[PDB]
Amino acid sequence: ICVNENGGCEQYCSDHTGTKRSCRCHEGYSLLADGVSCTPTVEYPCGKIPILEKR
Amino acid sequence: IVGGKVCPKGECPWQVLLLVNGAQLCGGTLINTIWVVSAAHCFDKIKNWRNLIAVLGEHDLSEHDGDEQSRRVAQVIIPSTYVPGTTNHDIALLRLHQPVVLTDHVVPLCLPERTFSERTLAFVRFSLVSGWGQLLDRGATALELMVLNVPRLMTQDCLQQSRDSPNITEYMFCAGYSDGSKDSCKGDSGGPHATHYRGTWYLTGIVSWGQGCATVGHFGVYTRVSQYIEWLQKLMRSEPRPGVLLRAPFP
Ligand SMILES: CCc1cc2ccc1CCOC(=O)Nc1ccc(S(=O)(=O)C(C)C)c(c1)CN(C)C(=O)[C@@H]2Nc1cccc(C(N)=O)c1
Ligand SMILES: [Ca+2]
Repeated sequence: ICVNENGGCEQYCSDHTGTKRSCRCHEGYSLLADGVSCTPTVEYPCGKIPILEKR
Repeated sequence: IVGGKVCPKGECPWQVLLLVNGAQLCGGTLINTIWVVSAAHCFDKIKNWRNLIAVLGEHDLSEHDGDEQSRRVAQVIIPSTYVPGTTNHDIALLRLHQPVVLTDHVVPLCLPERTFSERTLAFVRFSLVSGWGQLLDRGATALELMVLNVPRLMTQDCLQQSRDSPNITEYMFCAGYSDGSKDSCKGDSGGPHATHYRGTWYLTGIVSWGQGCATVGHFGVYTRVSQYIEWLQKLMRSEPRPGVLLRAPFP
């Protein structure tokens, strides 16, 4: 599942026993109930540009 | 950077400036508050290890605006497989003496997971390369941080599209242009090759080498960071060691 279109994940993808897929997030992010989206949990998450994010 | 533009202030917040005795040495990428990834070849000619400084929040070299944060480099970690004066395994992991403070001008770049980097990030065509390197071949270096958008090539196309030539290993990748108009240069060494994916930027490459600055028939060569994720992660979890330079087994 992960090999194709990142398994639908916004960030990290883990394949499981069967056609089971868990999306994961980098530190400073949490997974939303859609199970694919990552939302920041900190003021300065990695890979985001504050001056652009505040626009 | 040849043929780029001035990165607007705060738009490359993970860019590191490395200094030796106050002189411009290399670039780097902040990946959290205490760790910077750069190129191993940046440290080939260092003798004064205690004079290594990392500057975060830097933009314009002629002015202090208060957003700059300077830190002593407590440790430089290089793979055992890297040989000074050569191209392969061109990566360094730097531990700052004290954490940097995250602000609008100082933000880490995401060091991605290997699988995600190999199966997803490797297929994003364009990525950003940055530094205060030379603006032209045999020209002066930049006073303001420059950025360039470069396309990544499959290693087969790099070889057939190019004109005593060093090989391109599984620990490298080509990115850029063959017409001599746009390139990363030697003063950009160690800087980030950053890839955007679904609203977030990730570290995919390190400015490593080439066959002359913006040379016709030749592409930029970047360290393939995906090959070092595990090596980097294991070292970030390890206790500091006496001495500035550390050679660490690779893999
Ligand atoms: C991987 C190493 C490398 C690096 C490059 C050229 C060839 C080689 C392979 C052979 O080994 C060396 O020459 N080692 C070496 C060691 C220390 C220094 S240094 O100056 O001490 C350090 C502080 C940067 C330099 C070189 C200076 N120098 C020429 C470079 O840094 C140059 N960098 C570079 C980066 C991006 C694009 C281009 C491009 N388009 O040409 C060139
Ligand atoms: Ca400044």
